[PDB]
Amino acid sequence: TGVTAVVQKVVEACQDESKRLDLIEIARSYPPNQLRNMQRTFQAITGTFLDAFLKKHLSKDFESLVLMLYKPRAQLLCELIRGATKGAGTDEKCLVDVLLTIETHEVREIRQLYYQLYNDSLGDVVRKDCGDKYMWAKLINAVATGDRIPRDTHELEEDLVLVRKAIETKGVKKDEVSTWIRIFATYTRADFRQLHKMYSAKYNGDSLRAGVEDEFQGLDEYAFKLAHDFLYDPCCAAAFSMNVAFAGSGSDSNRLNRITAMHFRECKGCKYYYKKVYGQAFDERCATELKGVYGDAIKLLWEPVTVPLLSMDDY
Ligand SMILES: [Mg+2]
Repeated sequence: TGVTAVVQKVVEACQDESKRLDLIEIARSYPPNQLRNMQRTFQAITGTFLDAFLKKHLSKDFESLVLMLYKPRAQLLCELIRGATKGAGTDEKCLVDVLLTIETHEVREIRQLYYQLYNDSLGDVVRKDCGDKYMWAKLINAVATGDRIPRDTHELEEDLVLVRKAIETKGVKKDEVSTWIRIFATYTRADFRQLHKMYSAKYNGDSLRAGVEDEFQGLDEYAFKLAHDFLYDPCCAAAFSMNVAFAGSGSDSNRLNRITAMHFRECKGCKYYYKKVYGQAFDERCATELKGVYGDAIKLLWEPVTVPLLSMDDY
């Protein structure tokens, strides 16, 4: 039903703790543009801005999640890139998570919106935020400014030999930087999946992904694994990033929030791939790592929607 009912449901969800997950049900039930229109009309209807309302009632982690959900992906990605320098350091992890998981069809609208919102170029902003020293920064710069274009069996055969050589040498040699960056930053999904298969066919079952582990450590290693998994299959990349956010003693809520908010609408296989890859059900890991409404929110967002979306305009 219509905007009135949705705004009332939002208000009742903040005022009654048993209704908190209604905020998530709303995120999962309407197209992002309609949720954006709702949030943009919420202050005009109620007298109070949405975030102000949410902060009175919700935990920081849960309100932070909700505030990423009521907008299209392009808007969310621009705000996350901008916010990566809200401190006076750079959130490198956030920039890597974002720049490496943008589909080709989305790139132009995002670059345009970024300039439109903040009147700087996204490429310039990324280059300024990250420099060009580290492999992860070289990789995201090449993605931020570049394009992914098709190739023939011929170039893939040559690159196979080059990437095997890079994998085989200790350290990232001078002449190898070009190899890593060209493949991971400029291949299409189709060609990347072909190269992946050709590699294991040529090298007795060895994998490209295992090679990344050989060559890189720390954030380099995460960034190259993330680009690999995204190019191979986005639900793989989503499962991998969520598994990393859970790693160690506690968990990274800000990363759990953005990975979930950036990807939950596109990636229906995440929980399934998670279980396949890690051997533990996503919800079971969630149950150990997270508690209360915030935990249930993350599990619920990642649950594949199986019915058609509502329309707020259908009134
Ligand atoms: Mg090497």
